[PDB]
Amino acid sequence: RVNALEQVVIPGIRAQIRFIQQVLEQREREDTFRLKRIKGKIEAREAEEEGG
Amino acid sequence: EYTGITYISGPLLFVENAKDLAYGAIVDIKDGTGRVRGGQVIEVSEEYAVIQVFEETTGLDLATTSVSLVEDVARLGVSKEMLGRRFNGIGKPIDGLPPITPEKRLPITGLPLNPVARRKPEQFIQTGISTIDVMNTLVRGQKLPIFSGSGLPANEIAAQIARQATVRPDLSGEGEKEEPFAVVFAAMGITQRELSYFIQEFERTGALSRSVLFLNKADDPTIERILTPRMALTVAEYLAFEHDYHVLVILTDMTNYCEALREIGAAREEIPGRRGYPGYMYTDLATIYERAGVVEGKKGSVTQIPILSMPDDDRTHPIPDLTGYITEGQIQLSRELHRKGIYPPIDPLPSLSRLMNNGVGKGKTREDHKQVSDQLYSAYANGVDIRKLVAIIGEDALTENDRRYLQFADAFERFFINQGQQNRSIEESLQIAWALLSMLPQGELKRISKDHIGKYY
Amino acid sequence: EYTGITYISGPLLFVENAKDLAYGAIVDIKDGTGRVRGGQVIEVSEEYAVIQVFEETTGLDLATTSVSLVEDVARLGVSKEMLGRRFNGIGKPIDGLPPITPEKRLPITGLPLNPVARRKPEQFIQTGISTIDVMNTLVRGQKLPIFSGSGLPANEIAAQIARQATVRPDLSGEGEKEEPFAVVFAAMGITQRELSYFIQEFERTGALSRSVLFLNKADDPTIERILTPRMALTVAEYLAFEHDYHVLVILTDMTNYCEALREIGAAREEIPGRRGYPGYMYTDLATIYERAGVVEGKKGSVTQIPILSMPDDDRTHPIPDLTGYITEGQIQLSRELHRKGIYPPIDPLPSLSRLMNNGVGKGKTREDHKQVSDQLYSAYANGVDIRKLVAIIGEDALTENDRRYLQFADAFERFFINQGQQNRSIEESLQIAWALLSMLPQGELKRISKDHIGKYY
Amino acid sequence: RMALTVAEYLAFEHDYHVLVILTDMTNYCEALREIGAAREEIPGRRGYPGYMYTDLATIYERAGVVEGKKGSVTQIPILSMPDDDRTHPIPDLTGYITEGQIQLSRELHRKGIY
Amino acid sequence: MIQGVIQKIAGPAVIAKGMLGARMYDICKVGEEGLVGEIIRLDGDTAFVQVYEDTSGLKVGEPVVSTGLPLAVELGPGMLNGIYDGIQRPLERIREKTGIYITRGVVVHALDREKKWAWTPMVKPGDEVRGGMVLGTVPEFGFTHKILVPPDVRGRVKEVKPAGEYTVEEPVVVLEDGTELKMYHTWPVRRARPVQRKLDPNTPFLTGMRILDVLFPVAMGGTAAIPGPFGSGKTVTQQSLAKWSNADVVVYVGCGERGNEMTDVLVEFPELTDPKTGGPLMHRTVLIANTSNMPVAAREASIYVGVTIAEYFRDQGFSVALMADSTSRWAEALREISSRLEEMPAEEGYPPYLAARLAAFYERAGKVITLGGEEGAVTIVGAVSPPGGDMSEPVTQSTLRIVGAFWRLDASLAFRRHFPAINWNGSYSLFTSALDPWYRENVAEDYPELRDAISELLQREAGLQEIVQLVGPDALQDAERLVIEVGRIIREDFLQQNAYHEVDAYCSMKKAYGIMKMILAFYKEAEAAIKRGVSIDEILQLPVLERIGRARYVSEEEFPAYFEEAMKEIQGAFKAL
Amino acid sequence: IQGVIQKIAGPAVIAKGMLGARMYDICKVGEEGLVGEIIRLDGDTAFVQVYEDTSGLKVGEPVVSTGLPLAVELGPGMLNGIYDGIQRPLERIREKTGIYITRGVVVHALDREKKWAWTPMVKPGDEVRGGMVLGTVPEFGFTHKILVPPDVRGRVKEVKPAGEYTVEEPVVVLEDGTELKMYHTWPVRRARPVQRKLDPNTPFLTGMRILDVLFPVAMGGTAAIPGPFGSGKTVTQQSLAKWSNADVVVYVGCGERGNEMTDVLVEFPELTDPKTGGPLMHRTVLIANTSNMPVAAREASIYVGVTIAEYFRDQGFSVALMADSTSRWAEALREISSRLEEMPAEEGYPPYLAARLAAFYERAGKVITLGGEEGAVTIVGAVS
Repeated sequence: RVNALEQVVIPGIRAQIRFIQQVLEQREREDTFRLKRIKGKIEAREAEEEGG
Repeated sequence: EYTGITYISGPLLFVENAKDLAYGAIVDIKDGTGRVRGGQVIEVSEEYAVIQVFEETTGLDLATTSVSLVEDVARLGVSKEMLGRRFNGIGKPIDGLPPITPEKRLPITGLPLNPVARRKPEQFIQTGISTIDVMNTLVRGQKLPIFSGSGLPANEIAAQIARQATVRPDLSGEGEKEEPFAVVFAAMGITQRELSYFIQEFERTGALSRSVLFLNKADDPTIERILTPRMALTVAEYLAFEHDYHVLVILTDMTNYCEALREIGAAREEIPGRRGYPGYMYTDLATIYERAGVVEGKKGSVTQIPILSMPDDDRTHPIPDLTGYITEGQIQLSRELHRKGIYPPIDPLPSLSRLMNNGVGKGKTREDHKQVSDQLYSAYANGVDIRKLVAIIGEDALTENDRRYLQFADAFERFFINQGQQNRSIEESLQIAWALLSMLPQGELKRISKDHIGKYY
Repeated sequence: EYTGITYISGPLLFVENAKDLAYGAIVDIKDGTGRVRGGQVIEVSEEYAVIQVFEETTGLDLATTSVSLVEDVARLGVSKEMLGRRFNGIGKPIDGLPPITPEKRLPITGLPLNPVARRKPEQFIQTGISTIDVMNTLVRGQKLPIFSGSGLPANEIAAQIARQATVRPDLSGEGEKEEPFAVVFAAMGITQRELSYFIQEFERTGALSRSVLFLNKADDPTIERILTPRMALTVAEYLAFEHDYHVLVILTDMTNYCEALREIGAAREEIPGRRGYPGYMYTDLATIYERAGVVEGKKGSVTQIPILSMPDDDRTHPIPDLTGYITEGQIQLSRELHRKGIYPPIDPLPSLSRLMNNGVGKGKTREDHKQVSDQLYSAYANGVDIRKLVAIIGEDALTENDRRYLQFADAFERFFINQGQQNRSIEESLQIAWALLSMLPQGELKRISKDHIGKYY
Repeated sequence: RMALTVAEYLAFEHDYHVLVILTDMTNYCEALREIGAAREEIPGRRGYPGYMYTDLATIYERAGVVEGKKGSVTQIPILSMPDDDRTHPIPDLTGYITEGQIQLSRELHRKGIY
Repeated sequence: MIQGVIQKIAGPAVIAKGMLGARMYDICKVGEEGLVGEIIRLDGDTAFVQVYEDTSGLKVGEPVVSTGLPLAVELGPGMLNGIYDGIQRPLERIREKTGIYITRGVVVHALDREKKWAWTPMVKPGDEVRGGMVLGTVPEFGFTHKILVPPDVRGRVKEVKPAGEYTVEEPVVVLEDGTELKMYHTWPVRRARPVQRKLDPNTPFLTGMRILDVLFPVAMGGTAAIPGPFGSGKTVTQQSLAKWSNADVVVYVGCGERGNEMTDVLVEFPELTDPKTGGPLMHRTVLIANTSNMPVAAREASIYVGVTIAEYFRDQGFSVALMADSTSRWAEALREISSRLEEMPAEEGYPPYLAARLAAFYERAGKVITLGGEEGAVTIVGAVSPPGGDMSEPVTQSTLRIVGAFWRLDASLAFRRHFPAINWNGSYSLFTSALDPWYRENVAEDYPELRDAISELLQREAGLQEIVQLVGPDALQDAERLVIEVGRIIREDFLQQNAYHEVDAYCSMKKAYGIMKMILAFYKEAEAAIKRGVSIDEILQLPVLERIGRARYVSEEEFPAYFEEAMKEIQGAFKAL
Repeated sequence: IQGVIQKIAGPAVIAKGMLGARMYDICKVGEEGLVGEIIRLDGDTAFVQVYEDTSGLKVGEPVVSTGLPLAVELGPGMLNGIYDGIQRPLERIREKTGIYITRGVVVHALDREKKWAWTPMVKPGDEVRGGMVLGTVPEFGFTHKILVPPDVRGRVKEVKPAGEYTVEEPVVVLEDGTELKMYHTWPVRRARPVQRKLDPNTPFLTGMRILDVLFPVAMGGTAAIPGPFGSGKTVTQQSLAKWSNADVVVYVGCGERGNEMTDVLVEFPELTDPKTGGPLMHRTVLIANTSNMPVAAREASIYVGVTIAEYFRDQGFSVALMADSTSRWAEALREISSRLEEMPAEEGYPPYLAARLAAFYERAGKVITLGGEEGAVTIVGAVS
């Protein structure tokens, strides 16, 4: 059990959280980028009242 | 012919001098490649509009652009006689002869079917795979997606359901062989092998004079991967309901669907909201699946069989997500029985079923597999699960009792789940099933009744 | 008027002549359904403001829109007769008595205390509990979160210990008649049961004649949610610093507060932080736990206790991460205790106060308390590991020492952790301890002094 | 890229062989990433530039042997791993780019081997 | 007036211009066939119209005339027996006047005025009336479907029509206040029917399964919820309130119930007969559910028009069981709003309005006495799913797990034979300290004691479970397999129940009481078996374990005499051996 | 300059009437003069990052600006001197506002109302060397050499005799013109010039055997102590600086705890030096921020101290800087960069985190100055 644990199990049960984490995290680049372009629209709209 | 571009990139165009266009309208256009393409007015605007071309732009100059409102609503000519003929996503016949004359020109958007107009079906069919016709019971007007991984076959298994699809003559207490049985097809993205592979098993089927094929290739535009689905199903509505025939519709490559869905997802205005895919996705998989259902007053039916091909074996992936919820009763394929050489490689241990004592297993559907389904479940489980538990507890450790559990695993799976070119009737199933069930003594066989046991001794 | 409307996305409203109006104001808006609505005036421009309606999102119209500027600065009147009042939410009559009397005006948003005039704790509170007075030691003017789960009920173990608490500082030499006690409860998102279950208990024994209540209903919008802690925080000030009272803030379910915030910020053009939760949180969470503590030269102090909910109690969630820096020490409720039915669920093992020597000292909690706390820690902990060895190898194949360390754990949950709503003193809890420890030989007593062993067994 | 181009001159033309001993590419990614975070090339792949390879292309291009002229230019990248795991782009993308790899692990570090 | 035309038609939504006088969250008439919109934003003379019916031919320059009602629900009789929409349009009228296909721009009466209903007055013309007072009793089947005075309206009577049928539109009581009380009366869907006070829940609701009460108790006047990832048994768990609930008023409403699932479940009610009523099951089911064949924006309306219907019933003085079939569907519909309006929702794919409109739905009605002196109790059960397959998300915490009961499902769990399935540990009930009074007095003074005592054993086995999957038992002892086998029997017979069979479950005190006493017996004796020298192997091989394993098929009526004969066999086949 | 407020979103303010505004410019927004700072300009308006929260501020007010860039203040009074992350004296805040703090507080950054000693260590007609000799202040710590800042090597006139002179009072002026006073202003974002950066070669005592003798980092190291405080770890941090061979200690935190962080402050005069034999308080600079402290207070925290140690370095003192809670420093930065166009892109933190992280260690260590004197800025990185 000792032998086994220090190899396949333990860091493996780690790398699972890590892999998960990183992909959850990276997904939220697209969130911000989209949200950016959303902002751009909103301001662009109130900038046609006062200009072009 | 309206001229004046503002944005062109992909099958989404924007062009001005418009307000005479309606939601869901056939226009035409001119391009610099000297060709006249299509366009559905998917969205409408103040002095422009969003157009969706039925072909990829590979050339379109700003000197020469055009718009001509052909028709206000958007439609396809559909007639009674079009069986025996092949078609494509554009909607031209690929046969080589003049296009048939409509009776109705029905919209391609689809008109939903009333939930009031249906009623519980109960007439079962032979799929030529034992496992289905016992556990889930595939009846008319019911969906049952066959979940398929990526790196897994999808084509192989599909073919088995197409050449061994057949009503019971009176094994259920009746037939529907008295009315013509026919099949409809429509592929949404296919390569070089999948093209011919399907056609040569339809000559096995003996059906190519009574089927309507809406083949969409990958050399065919990517925009017609989501047009064609709706389109196909309107030619289902026409022939099952209004010309009383039991039509089997079989939809495959609902991952190539999802490729095209994604495109409009982010390239249009709308933002992602289903973990990096659209949020109007729901409607896109609703309008598709919810049309199908046996209507009460009609003899005929649209029986839809979705065949997925979803990326890997994730279950958080958009596709299996919504599909799960939608369908009532499901079937899965895995890689447990695809390393053993067992075609089909159906695995019901993680799979689920929600109709098997819900208007099925009772009624004009036999009660002699009623208690069998309930029994097979917890029995098959005892199996598979402990195959895992053995490699922890010991390396060969299994007690008097658990020994029996695992004994019924290897056996059931081999015999039963290898069908393929072998057809088993309702009777042939139950016989064999009970004889593997005699491996467990009385007390695990509590669920089967006194009658059942002797019945199929 | 203030006519001009642009965006009513949800509970937004914009108004022209935003130059008189300011940031951090609160205002009456006039609408044609006759409704009177507050709403803080946020994101002000010289053309456009943002106001956020304290009543629903229905009845806004573009014909009647006006704004009565109340006062630009955040306001809220404070009274010293808040010591037997009862109020829900912001501060609205549930006692039927007037809401406020202006004896002073203080905002709900200021800048907390100098650390040069912050004293440390030196007294103690008795909640009438064991484990949160022995193993972890809460004292007068202390920061200390109670980490609950969402599967677990936050809300019960909150109001239970609420009314139950009666200060006791006899041993220090200060009475209950030279120490007043004021229990401040501020909740949010409570259901129909929880909203009535509280008031009842509070009214039961006297805990509402010597306390003032707050609890923000679930029918109320998410904008009032936020002002709820900031409200009762500012009241706690005017009592303890300026009339010598020792108040106890009990916040209940911090998550709901942070959710709400997120929607205000998203419409105030900011990006949320990690796990999709507010990233502008750090500051706001700080001012609520850092505008408590002791004061130099004033005997009074606000003691801070928040309660939060966590889906699985992990640290992966932002919700504990943030908190856990600004607050000292930790109490956390685990699943194992609660399932079996032990109240409170408090486990002493994940817990540990960071301050137990910088609170009370020797002779103020009896001198033996110190080492008797690190006895019971090691005695318990040993036994929760041989409960999963109670039948593999057994306890009959185990040493004498370890056999006693089993039974010890069991009697610890029964008598020490659990006592329900019964009260206890420092001295009666140390009594329990001794009895349980007599069972262990003097040879197994090594975590106390020779003085302590010869003090009692 | 200065170290690189500079050397190509003296390398081929004057005919002297040199070996460019480049150290931590970590600090490369790190600094690079800031810039694309205000011009909106949106760096990320696992939190490192997704335009990474693009820039490293020219920089590590001269690292073989030319024909004609003698003397050459050879890259020796030197960089740590934040984890043994070859998932994160610090060793992964670097892997693909370059020609094979040589790890020193920690499997012998642990023992006093040097 | 409110007038204008279409500026920009995009998606099911229409963005209008020229809107004058338009008010927030108010019903409209849209296009030229009548599709009915809602003002869900203003920006001066443009207001984003959200159109509940999908668009398909509508274009620029077409009418947009807002009615000026605050999306009012039309309250009156004819609710019982008859399908309706979530947007309230009878489906009976659609099928007969179109065809079998749902087409856009079908507009019919929300509350039929092609019906009349027998009037019995009660109120006298000499009296005054009060908000929340009964004007008479309309007899709708075996139920008593009173007619009440709309809250915030009172006068003095001067006439009251005498008995006869009258159309719901005609008055039946007239007043000196300029008004006429009709059986056709407006109440907003954004404003709740007023209550006299809130009451503390203290009677439990019997949801007639021996695992959705016995182990995790649910309250009457409560709120509860069950989730279900990716079609694990999300739909099936309402076959457990189909008729095994004690409600006198059952409201089945779905945010979106797909086509296939109304081919069996929706047709199930006119094919059944409830035994409590003694009469038909559809008499007592309102039906106001929405299909997914029905447009995406109709899914968003659903919830607020059926919750008020639930209040209308609660007021009369009847137990109301409201259960929103897959409440998860209103979230996608709400979330589509952002896309179309140029906004971006709450991060990680969460809906843009979290707590605000979820907490509101649940707490709208629930354990409240009325103006009119009657006992209102609303039992609401959200049958959500996590869209991404995570049970850790805002919207689960704020109002789907902080309620009376929180439950969970696993995927191979339910497949064995548990339909529906629950996680034994990971599932709790918050309310359980307030459900102890009735259970003490009515059932027995050891019903609260035994139900905590069964739960203890079920969650203590978990102790060993872990070690089994760590390296296993290589030592079987007498104290080992004790907890383990017992617990086995308990999960095998007490949590494997079916909702498709009336022998595997049913609403009955005595079945729950009974079964749980059999298991108590087997348990009791086992502890004193081992001491004497009785191997756990033989404990299996007593036939009495099989007797408790044939209590989950037993006929309901037969159970009393059955139970009494069986309690004796335990105690005889234990103490002997 | 002087301008007018246009918007208020959040704690941040945005105000036009700015033109010819410097970068990292002194801004005192409103008629309340909230301690703020001009940043990234846009158009004829600017974005203004206001540390102190705003909630009384109305738009359209006058905004006074100095028109000179914010700098760190360096003079006497710093040894045995309590200050925060804005660098105001937290106890003269206690006397002039009371126990509680009401925002818009501005007081001098050093004790300038005292009359501080002086002795001339130069004369007229001689030339000064930058970074060294001007005149010393005798104090009750050791000494404190008030030296002229770098690149000022010119001739001096008029050096006044040893006595007592306020910080704002002159004692010296230059012959070539350009006047100077005892208070000196040095840029917050720049570091002073060196001649070599040396190599570390004098061991850094910590006064406990095992710590330094087994694992030395010597004088000019960079170390770390991980794991959160409250494990008795704080034992290590106090005693470290207390015993350790130096002549000045600077203690600094940022986002540190509640009451546990106020135990430290009162127990600080109760720590005792071995060298002087009296309190450590005599020879300790505080710039700690608690967590009730303003938004960007904690974010500016670091930089202050760095600079301040370099002053003592140039003098020929050994300093011992103790960077408590490096991990919690990042909290504020995330918040600020969210509300701007520096949005997250790394992994739950902005990618400008690594940039602001480095410089704190890079600009410290044992090196020789322009003045030719040695001293060290040993850092011990409590990440926590």
